[PDB]
Amino acid sequence: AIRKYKPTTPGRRGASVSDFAEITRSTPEKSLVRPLHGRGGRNAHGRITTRHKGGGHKRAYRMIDFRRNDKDGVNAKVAHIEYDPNRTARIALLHYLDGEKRYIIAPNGLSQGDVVESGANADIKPGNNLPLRNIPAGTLIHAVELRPGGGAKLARSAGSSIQLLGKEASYASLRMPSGEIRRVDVRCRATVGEVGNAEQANINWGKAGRMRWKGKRPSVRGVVMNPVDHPHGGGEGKTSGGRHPVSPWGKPEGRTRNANKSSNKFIVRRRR
RNA sequence: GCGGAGUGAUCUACCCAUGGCCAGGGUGAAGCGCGGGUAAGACCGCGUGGAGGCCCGAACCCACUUAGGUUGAAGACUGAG
RNA sequence: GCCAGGCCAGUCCGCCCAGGGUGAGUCGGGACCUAAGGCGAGGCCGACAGGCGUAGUCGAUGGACAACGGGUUGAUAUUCCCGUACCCGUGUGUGGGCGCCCGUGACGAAUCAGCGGUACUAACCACCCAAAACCGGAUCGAUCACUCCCCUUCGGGGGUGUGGAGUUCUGGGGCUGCGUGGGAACUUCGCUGGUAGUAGUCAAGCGAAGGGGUGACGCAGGAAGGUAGCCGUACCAGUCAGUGGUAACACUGGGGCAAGCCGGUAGGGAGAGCGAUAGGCAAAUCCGUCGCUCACUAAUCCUGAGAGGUGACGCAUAGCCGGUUGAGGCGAAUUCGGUGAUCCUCUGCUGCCAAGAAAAGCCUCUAGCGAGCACACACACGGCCCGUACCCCAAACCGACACAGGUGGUCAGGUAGAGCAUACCAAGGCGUACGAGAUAACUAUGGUUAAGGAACUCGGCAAAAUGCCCCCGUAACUUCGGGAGAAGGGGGACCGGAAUAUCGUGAACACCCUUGCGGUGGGAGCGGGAUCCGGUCGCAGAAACCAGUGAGGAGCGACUGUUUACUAAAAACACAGGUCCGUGCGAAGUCGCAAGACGAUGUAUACGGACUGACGCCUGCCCGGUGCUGGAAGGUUAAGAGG
RNA sequence: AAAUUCCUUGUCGGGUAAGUUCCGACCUGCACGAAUGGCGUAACGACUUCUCAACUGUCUCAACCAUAGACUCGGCGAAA
RNA sequence: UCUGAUCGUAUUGGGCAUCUAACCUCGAACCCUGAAUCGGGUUUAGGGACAGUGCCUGGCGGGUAGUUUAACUGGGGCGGU
RNA sequence: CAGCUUGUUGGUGGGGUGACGGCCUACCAAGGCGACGACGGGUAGCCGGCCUGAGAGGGUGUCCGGCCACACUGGGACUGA
RNA sequence: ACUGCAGGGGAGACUGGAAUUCCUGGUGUAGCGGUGGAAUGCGCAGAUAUCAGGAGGAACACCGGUGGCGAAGGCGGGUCUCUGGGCAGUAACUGACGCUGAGGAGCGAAAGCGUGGGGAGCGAACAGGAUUAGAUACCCUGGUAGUCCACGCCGUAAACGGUGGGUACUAGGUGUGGGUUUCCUUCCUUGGGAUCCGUGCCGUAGCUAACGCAUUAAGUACCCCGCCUGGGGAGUACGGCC
RNA sequence: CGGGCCUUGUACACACCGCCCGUCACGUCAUGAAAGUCGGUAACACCCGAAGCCAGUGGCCUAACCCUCGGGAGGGAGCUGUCGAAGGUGGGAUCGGCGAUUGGGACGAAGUCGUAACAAGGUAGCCGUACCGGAAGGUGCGGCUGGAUC
RNA sequence: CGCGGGGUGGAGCAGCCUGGUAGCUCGUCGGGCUCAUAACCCGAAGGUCGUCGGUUCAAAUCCGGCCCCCGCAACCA
Ligand SMILES: [Mg+2]
Ligand SMILES: [Mg+2]
Ligand SMILES: [Mg+2]
Ligand SMILES: [Mg+2]
Ligand SMILES: [Mg+2]
Ligand SMILES: [Mg+2]
Ligand SMILES: [Mg+2]
Ligand SMILES: [Mg+2]
Ligand SMILES: [Mg+2]
Ligand SMILES: [Mg+2]
Ligand SMILES: [Mg+2]
Ligand SMILES: [Mg+2]
Ligand SMILES: [Mg+2]
Ligand SMILES: [Mg+2]
Ligand SMILES: [Mg+2]
Ligand SMILES: [Mg+2]
Ligand SMILES: [Mg+2]
Ligand SMILES: [Mg+2]
Ligand SMILES: [Mg+2]
Ligand SMILES: [Mg+2]
Ligand SMILES: [Mg+2]
Ligand SMILES: [Mg+2]
Ligand SMILES: [Mg+2]
Ligand SMILES: [Mg+2]
Ligand SMILES: [Mg+2]
Ligand SMILES: [Mg+2]
Ligand SMILES: [Mg+2]
Ligand SMILES: [Mg+2]
Ligand SMILES: [Mg+2]
Ligand SMILES: [Mg+2]
Ligand SMILES: [Mg+2]
Ligand SMILES: [Mg+2]
Ligand SMILES: [Mg+2]
Ligand SMILES: [Mg+2]
Ligand SMILES: [Mg+2]
Ligand SMILES: [Mg+2]
Ligand SMILES: [Mg+2]
Ligand SMILES: [Mg+2]
Ligand SMILES: [Mg+2]
Ligand SMILES: [Mg+2]
Ligand SMILES: [Mg+2]
Ligand SMILES: [Mg+2]
Ligand SMILES: [Mg+2]
Ligand SMILES: [Mg+2]
Ligand SMILES: [Mg+2]
Ligand SMILES: [Mg+2]
Ligand SMILES: [Mg+2]
Ligand SMILES: [Mg+2]
Ligand SMILES: [Mg+2]
Ligand SMILES: [Mg+2]
Ligand SMILES: [Mg+2]
Ligand SMILES: [Mg+2]
Ligand SMILES: [Mg+2]
Ligand SMILES: [Mg+2]
Ligand SMILES: [Mg+2]
Ligand SMILES: [Mg+2]
Ligand SMILES: [Mg+2]
Ligand SMILES: [Mg+2]
Ligand SMILES: [Mg+2]
Ligand SMILES: [Mg+2]
Ligand SMILES: [Mg+2]
Ligand SMILES: [Mg+2]
Ligand SMILES: [Mg+2]
Ligand SMILES: [Mg+2]
Ligand SMILES: [Mg+2]
Ligand SMILES: [Mg+2]
Ligand SMILES: [Mg+2]
Ligand SMILES: [Mg+2]
Ligand SMILES: [Mg+2]
Ligand SMILES: [Mg+2]
Ligand SMILES: [Mg+2]
Ligand SMILES: [Mg+2]
Ligand SMILES: [Mg+2]
Ligand SMILES: [Mg+2]
Ligand SMILES: [Mg+2]
Ligand SMILES: [Mg+2]
Ligand SMILES: [Mg+2]
Ligand SMILES: [Mg+2]
Ligand SMILES: [Mg+2]
Ligand SMILES: [Mg+2]
Ligand SMILES: [Mg+2]
Ligand SMILES: [Mg+2]
Ligand SMILES: [Mg+2]
Ligand SMILES: [Mg+2]
Ligand SMILES: [Mg+2]
Ligand SMILES: [Mg+2]
Ligand SMILES: [Mg+2]
Ligand SMILES: [Mg+2]
Ligand SMILES: [Mg+2]
Ligand SMILES: [Mg+2]
Ligand SMILES: [Mg+2]
Ligand SMILES: [Mg+2]
Ligand SMILES: [Mg+2]
Ligand SMILES: [Mg+2]
Ligand SMILES: [Mg+2]
Ligand SMILES: [Mg+2]
Ligand SMILES: [Mg+2]
Ligand SMILES: [Mg+2]
Ligand SMILES: [Mg+2]
Ligand SMILES: [Mg+2]
Ligand SMILES: [Mg+2]
Ligand SMILES: [Mg+2]
Ligand SMILES: [Mg+2]
Ligand SMILES: [Mg+2]
Ligand SMILES: [Mg+2]
Ligand SMILES: [Mg+2]
Ligand SMILES: [Mg+2]
Ligand SMILES: [Mg+2]
Ligand SMILES: [Mg+2]
Ligand SMILES: [Mg+2]
Ligand SMILES: [Mg+2]
Ligand SMILES: [Mg+2]
Ligand SMILES: [Mg+2]
Ligand SMILES: [Mg+2]
Ligand SMILES: [Mg+2]
Ligand SMILES: [Mg+2]
Ligand SMILES: [Mg+2]
Ligand SMILES: [Mg+2]
Ligand SMILES: [Mg+2]
Ligand SMILES: [Mg+2]
Ligand SMILES: [Mg+2]
Ligand SMILES: [Mg+2]
Ligand SMILES: [Mg+2]
Ligand SMILES: [Mg+2]
Ligand SMILES: [Mg+2]
Ligand SMILES: [Mg+2]
Ligand SMILES: [Mg+2]
Ligand SMILES: [Mg+2]
Ligand SMILES: [Mg+2]
Ligand SMILES: [Mg+2]
Ligand SMILES: [Mg+2]
Ligand SMILES: [Mg+2]
Ligand SMILES: [Mg+2]
Ligand SMILES: [Mg+2]
Ligand SMILES: [Mg+2]
Ligand SMILES: [Mg+2]
Ligand SMILES: [Mg+2]
Ligand SMILES: [Mg+2]
Ligand SMILES: [Mg+2]
Ligand SMILES: [Mg+2]
Ligand SMILES: [Mg+2]
Ligand SMILES: [Mg+2]
Ligand SMILES: [Mg+2]
Ligand SMILES: [Mg+2]
Ligand SMILES: [Mg+2]
Repeated sequence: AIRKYKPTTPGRRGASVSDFAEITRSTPEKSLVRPLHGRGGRNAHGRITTRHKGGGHKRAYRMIDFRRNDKDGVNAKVAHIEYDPNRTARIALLHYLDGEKRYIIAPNGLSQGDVVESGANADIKPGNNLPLRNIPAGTLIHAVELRPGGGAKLARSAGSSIQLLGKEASYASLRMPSGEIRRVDVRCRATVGEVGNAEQANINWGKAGRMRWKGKRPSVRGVVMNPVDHPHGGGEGKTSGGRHPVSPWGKPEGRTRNANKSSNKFIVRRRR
């Protein structure tokens, strides 16, 4: 699934790339495409709020359907598996029997041509979308909602899944990819299966220019700055920072979650 | 030098949208064909193909060395590399 | 014009004075469209000042949209004039065509009477249970009343059999009900006659709200087919350049012309009918989706460079006449090849990953409007605002200067050459603003140098050297790609011959045919390249200009990259790779008092921060100190409560 | 004995006619040391450093030629 | 009768649990709306007297700010005073 | 010591020799040798014989006899049966 | 070839329960743990113990053996899917198609290596305690890689029967696994006999230096292959291949 | 503590007051690596190329043969060309010697440190592998009996 | 050179600013245990407290002077 380049140049020695063997129809669906423009990590004030962003190839947004609420009982057929520059997972184009086109995140094992169902009366097969009440415990799911009707938020990256632990009264227990136990309403929805393209994390980008294409600008270590620029700056030779490590704005390392956040009631165990 | 209120990104730093430009040579990746090899394979030899922060080299962009300039042709340049 | 300016002078001038000079339906912009971004009705937020933003409206560097060739002035010309085109709108005629009322064809319901659903379901049936109650068996316990038996301190145990409230298991009736499915009607449904072909609808044209399609998009790489251009050439018109030859093809010049329209080639691209319809907020014959029949190699349609015709009975031109050297008049031939694009077919094709605007415009669908419309020809008209002179790699711009600096795009000839390098030239420009002399030292910029050859110097700094095409040949080491143009060598000019198809490109005259912009053979003329053999010349054949020095051992950084504009380009920064910490989602983090924003139209294989810095082998011990993470037994500790 | 070693031109070997630099070692580490990473490493470098071939006015040791100044004449005509 | 432990009313305080109606929701639908991912209102789905905010109060706080950091001295620094 | 070979392997026409022959040459074809050890490295004149041994074997090549090679080192031809 | 037969032979997918550890909650109070004896350690902030619920990984008690299958290494929770070999019977078919096998290729315990995941228990390294003259150990308390999974590499073991493969022949006795088979066919006995293929013990001839082997040869013979030539140096250096 | 009988293991027989392993220190011998350095051998590519054969040319010389008496034929000297030994240049291959320093090996006396193996050798031992440790070795995983147990 | 720390039994270390009494481990000697040696056990012994010169009734101790040893600094041109 990962193809390795031959060491023809210094910049392709250890590099690797997807084989793109799951991809059909290398062009997108014209009516589901909206424009994007880069922002260079600049907010509404025009200032850099996120460093190390900018440059990179031009992209077009593809409308992914994260609700899957209005087509319960209407079946769909997978037409194409396509490339998507906005996420690590591939996306599937669905032809609903009523004649509507939609993108969903392609699960693992959703070859072109398979049929896909939604609603409480759907089989437990990869690509089906059900309320959590209807999914048996011990099942791998993805694209889970945090609130009923809020859209899929959890387990959308490539290779991700959520393991449904159990349903007690009106709450389901989930083990999320980070490994922490959360509790959600059983009226939330999820798609059955694991997100595909699970091998993409083994890609070795060979050179700096390849990351510039994906839109990351170079990152300067704070220890080779001047004291005016970073708390780690200064020194005659090279140093380790003359103090305990801190952020560029002087914040020390440590937990940054709000201690009295309103969602603590839904967190069973913090990640390890 | 300190404070208050304003002016500046037509220079320069970075970013955003939209256009344009890069003579001529060389090398020969993946893939794909053919033949060999086998039970099938790996693998091998040829073709095709034209990859690459690839090579030599004008425009173009730089500024490493040296000589000249140093009340300059020029408040940072010229010649030769 | 000449007293300032111009680095001298000046009769000249980008200087000074007066007058004149810029002509657009089509060029570049607006009146058309939107991108990043700006402003922003209400709005939200903010003590005030104000911040941000929705609807909206601006905003090209992009999209859409109609003109070419010649002539003319001292100064403008795709603008004026001539010839020939194209685009939008207006009016008036002529002609046929389709419409409404009319009429007219197509479609076409609706009420009330005949059966099942047994759909509905009072009851009923099948099933299990409380199978209620109750009749009543067995199991357990220290109660317990009767009778058989016993000790005593006189109150009860045991032998306790029976039952009593009896625990439990559990036998039968299982009425009454639970539940399911069959399951009475009226009530909902459909069929036939049936209101009746009745009500009603549709059938000119426009539709711009709204739906849909298109518009609509990356980078790299060619090939094939063409054309511009360029070089020859039939043919035409001329020359004798006072030199040894040269009298006509020996030499010189010409050997032309657009948009538009016609045309449909090379090359590309495309299934069509019928039905149904949850979707495209309403609707839809459109789009989407599904199904059937046929075709599926084809036919047909679209598209499309080029060739060809017209444009052109015109314009232009070599030259010749007359010629204040100004304006004028006449004006020949114009065929066939080669080479060849950065241009065109091509918004195509192939490959790749990094996955490559929007809106208008155009087309279509219906909502709707609708009694008059659409069409052909002819004629006559309307085509608005701004720019247009001149410089524009510069003496007219940015540099205080008529300043060796800087300034985006388009075009771009010949011979040699791989080439937009380089040399010399064409078209066309220019000699640019102090000069004239003179063999001083010395400085600068170039050139040559006997013998030696780094002895110079901090240091081979600078210079010298190598350098091209073709052919042999090429090491350690290696991450198997490299190193490598390693190193080191050999050939190179001209003439003749092989050589008349030597070979390879294109392919004229002449050979068939589904007759065409067709095919096959054919090989002319015109160009390309290499070899072998023989000869000739010089000191030298890469000929001038142009054009790698190579090898070896260490250190640092893996590598390409970036940096102190103006003394530091590096061993510094970055980098792919690694590890740790944080973050469960208007997340963490950052900008903001806040709202709001970015993160991200992302979701732990993700994002932020920290350190290390390709790859290989590895990364040992210490938790005492200070941080970080967790905990809460104890000690100390604020306001508040208490008083 | 190091981009780290003061003593110090440590000592031994190699290279040179002669080597405070260079290469290989020794360990007596003033004061190396494992992600402020340790030790290596093919390729790469207008990096630093040492050696060789070729070549040369860098040098022994200079000489000559041409041009722009300098110098002379006419014009204009500053500066610290 | 320290009455230590215990009774029933008060009264209020402290946890603890539940509720919904304040309040919250960048969950959803509809309307203002003709064009609206803003805003507001209506309904619903949740959370919930918590959170957020005001006043008071303790901690932490080179993130930022204002400042201080002696003199003598056979120059100053180090030493000493 | 695992790949060696381009007059190399074969053919045709010529040349050359006392004689066949890539012995030589022009052209044509693409063969030839190799694990039964090609190519390479080490050593060595070979034999009748001699020494040993029950024999088979092992060692050896000196006197004598046969053959080969050479004549200071390398190359070349001439004269001649 | 047909018909039967036995089997932890192999691969994949799903799935079960006991137990250990941890987490949550209840009860509960001062010890637990460990040894030759102790200490380190855990706990009093509520441990060990006990009860209920949950998570997760690994190994599969009884069956179970001396027994089975596989070329060897190896193979046992269950079910399903796919798949290899063996034996017996028949004698239907082919008609010597056989054996061995230099080089070569494939498979090949464990440890180890790479990339990714997982991690209960165990446990190199490491730390503390104890013992000891010392204790880089044995014993104790912890504990990382690893052990597990996917996909590759590695190619070695006292990889052993310390016994290469094929074939024929040479007393028996006695167990056990898989068939077939008359007769005694009920003597129900699933006993006896006969025959074929395994796997053990004991024993004659024969062999052996002896120990022992002995129809499963280390006996009697034939075919092919590998290997040995005193002990060290040394399965090491150099060269090469991976 | 000592003794007796039987049985078991043994690498002991000077008979456990036995045998025996590995570092370290001193000495000797042989050998591997090493910046580099000194020799030998056989080739290869190219440059230059003597003699000589062969092939050409050959105005200079030439008795026999021919002649029309001028010469002709034929020959030679010289010259050119292929091949060509020796030599030169270059990059490799291969066989040895030395080499500061460094790795192990063997043998030495009556040196130092432990006690790994042989008995259940005092923790059964060996095999493969990995990590660790002054050293014999230890520990983990798997294996074997060439060990024990009822 | 400046500054601050040290010198105690054969060796490694306490005791010292507190002036009145020098101790611990290993070592050494003798005795046990052993065939003998280690290891183990028992009993002992051993010191001008770097020198000198001061305060003091009294100094290892307090203070100055020299001697060795160690550590930290010797900087700006
Ligand atoms: Mg702003
Ligand atoms: Mg970042
Ligand atoms: Mg960085
Ligand atoms: Mg810095
Ligand atoms: Mg700054
Ligand atoms: Mg700071
Ligand atoms: Mg710092
Ligand atoms: Mg620093
Ligand atoms: Mg430092
Ligand atoms: Mg660090
Ligand atoms: Mg100011
Ligand atoms: Mg501003
Ligand atoms: Mg190029
Ligand atoms: Mg290929
Ligand atoms: Mg490049
Ligand atoms: Mg270049
Ligand atoms: Mg430029
Ligand atoms: Mg720069
Ligand atoms: Mg200079
Ligand atoms: Mg000067
Ligand atoms: Mg310069
Ligand atoms: Mg330059
Ligand atoms: Mg004047
Ligand atoms: Mg003047
Ligand atoms: Mg307002
Ligand atoms: Mg605004
Ligand atoms: Mg806007
Ligand atoms: Mg506009
Ligand atoms: Mg524009
Ligand atoms: Mg003009
Ligand atoms: Mg006109
Ligand atoms: Mg698009
Ligand atoms: Mg072409
Ligand atoms: Mg003449
Ligand atoms: Mg002509
Ligand atoms: Mg349709
Ligand atoms: Mg035409
Ligand atoms: Mg104009
Ligand atoms: Mg003009
Ligand atoms: Mg202009
Ligand atoms: Mg100017
Ligand atoms: Mg200028
Ligand atoms: Mg040119
Ligand atoms: Mg040029
Ligand atoms: Mg010129
Ligand atoms: Mg003069
Ligand atoms: Mg010279
Ligand atoms: Mg010379
Ligand atoms: Mg030199
Ligand atoms: Mg010198
Ligand atoms: Mg000198
Ligand atoms: Mg130089
Ligand atoms: Mg030069
Ligand atoms: Mg070369
Ligand atoms: Mg090289
Ligand atoms: Mg000559
Ligand atoms: Mg070159
Ligand atoms: Mg080194
Ligand atoms: Mg150095
Ligand atoms: Mg670098
Ligand atoms: Mg490194
Ligand atoms: Mg480069
Ligand atoms: Mg600078
Ligand atoms: Mg540089
Ligand atoms: Mg510089
Ligand atoms: Mg930097
Ligand atoms: Mg936040
Ligand atoms: Mg993490
Ligand atoms: Mg960190
Ligand atoms: Mg770094
Ligand atoms: Mg990084
Ligand atoms: Mg580093
Ligand atoms: Mg570390
Ligand atoms: Mg610590
Ligand atoms: Mg700590
Ligand atoms: Mg701690
Ligand atoms: Mg804390
Ligand atoms: Mg050293
Ligand atoms: Mg150092
Ligand atoms: Mg030195
Ligand atoms: Mg030198
Ligand atoms: Mg030097
Ligand atoms: Mg050195
Ligand atoms: Mg360091
Ligand atoms: Mg570190
Ligand atoms: Mg290093
Ligand atoms: Mg660079
Ligand atoms: Mg550099
Ligand atoms: Mg003068
Ligand atoms: Mg509150
Ligand atoms: Mg509060
Ligand atoms: Mg602070
Ligand atoms: Mg401050
Ligand atoms: Mg102040
Ligand atoms: Mg002072
Ligand atoms: Mg002083
Ligand atoms: Mg030949
Ligand atoms: Mg022949
Ligand atoms: Mg010999
Ligand atoms: Mg014999
Ligand atoms: Mg000879
Ligand atoms: Mg002699
Ligand atoms: Mg000779
Ligand atoms: Mg004779
Ligand atoms: Mg002869
Ligand atoms: Mg498996
Ligand atoms: Mg656990
Ligand atoms: Mg508990
Ligand atoms: Mg418990
Ligand atoms: Mg037969
Ligand atoms: Mg075999
Ligand atoms: Mg074999
Ligand atoms: Mg294998
Ligand atoms: Mg393993
Ligand atoms: Mg592993
Ligand atoms: Mg490891
Ligand atoms: Mg792993
Ligand atoms: Mg354990
Ligand atoms: Mg342990
Ligand atoms: Mg320990
Ligand atoms: Mg073996
Ligand atoms: Mg085994
Ligand atoms: Mg063996
Ligand atoms: Mg056998
Ligand atoms: Mg046998
Ligand atoms: Mg048997
Ligand atoms: Mg024997
Ligand atoms: Mg036996
Ligand atoms: Mg035997
Ligand atoms: Mg070995
Ligand atoms: Mg080796
Ligand atoms: Mg007796
Ligand atoms: Mg014995
Ligand atoms: Mg020795
Ligand atoms: Mg050696
Ligand atoms: Mg000759
Ligand atoms: Mg040596
Ligand atoms: Mg042992
Ligand atoms: Mg022992
Ligand atoms: Mg022991
Ligand atoms: Mg033992
Ligand atoms: Mg250990
Ligand atoms: Mg072991
Ligand atoms: Mg074991
Ligand atoms: Mg300094």
